[PDB]
Amino acid sequence: PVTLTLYNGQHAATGIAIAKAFQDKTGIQVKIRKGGDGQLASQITEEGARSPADVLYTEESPPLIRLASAGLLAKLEPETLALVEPEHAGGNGDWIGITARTRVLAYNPKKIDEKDLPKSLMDLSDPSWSGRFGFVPTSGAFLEQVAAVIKLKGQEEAEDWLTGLKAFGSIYTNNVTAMKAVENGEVDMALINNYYWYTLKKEKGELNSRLHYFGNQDPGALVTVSGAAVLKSSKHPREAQQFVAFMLSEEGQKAILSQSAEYPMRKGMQADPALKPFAELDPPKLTPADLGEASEALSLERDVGL
Ligand SMILES: [Fe+3]
Repeated sequence: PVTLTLYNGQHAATGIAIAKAFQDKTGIQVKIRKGGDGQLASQITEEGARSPADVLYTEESPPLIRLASAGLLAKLEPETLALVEPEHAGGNGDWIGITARTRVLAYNPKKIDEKDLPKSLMDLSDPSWSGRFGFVPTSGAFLEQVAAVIKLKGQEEAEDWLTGLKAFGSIYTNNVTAMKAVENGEVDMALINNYYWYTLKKEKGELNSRLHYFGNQDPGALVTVSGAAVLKSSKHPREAQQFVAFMLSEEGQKAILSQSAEYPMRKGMQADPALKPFAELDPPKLTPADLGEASEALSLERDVGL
């Protein structure tokens, strides 16, 4: 008769799938509140000790870092933390990575050959790309991408870069519409996360668009971590801890990956071989903790007006 409340920043189908698999294993019912990572983080911030949320599940790590710094998250059970590499968990062990996603340049090969794509993410502020690419300034992983450009290239070059994106990029409300616009022939390329192509490929059967990976430790090769945590205010701590642990069990990871084409954070578990091999991503040397709350990046987004 215990009911957990899950605040789900991950994509709706993904949260529904993991919560269902946890219900089928344990008998515990999971009520879901779906929202944006930051929206939910702010909701928990204001509800504070009165929040009904038992577990929070996000697409990206800054909201977990933010909440962990506020003291709102519970220390996770050591057996749960032992399931991932330590750089994929909070430094104080009160949130844990569940899957990783990575930044891509989706493109339409009918409208641009692969050899003619930008060689670096930093190239997209050049005027020659004007009208040719989409990006998503409200996106949680885009915000991490900005943070990464600041850390790797410094504030002055990040500001110039993002000024160029505002001048020359095309704004999409979310990654789904950016991906569709590349597929539909409406924009030559777009910066999104890797898994969106696999969702559209499942729905339509075959696709015109293709994914380009910057690699080479480029700022654009960033890997970001979707994570989860138990709320310190939870009146069901044991059951909430079991839920997070189940998310990193083999069955839980598979249930998540059946809805999202992401990389498992469970040690020793491989992603679907249809993904670009994680080892070939060659991302910039940036951890979730390096990206932090992405506060400076958010400031830059607001200053530049995106
Ligand atoms: Fe997403």
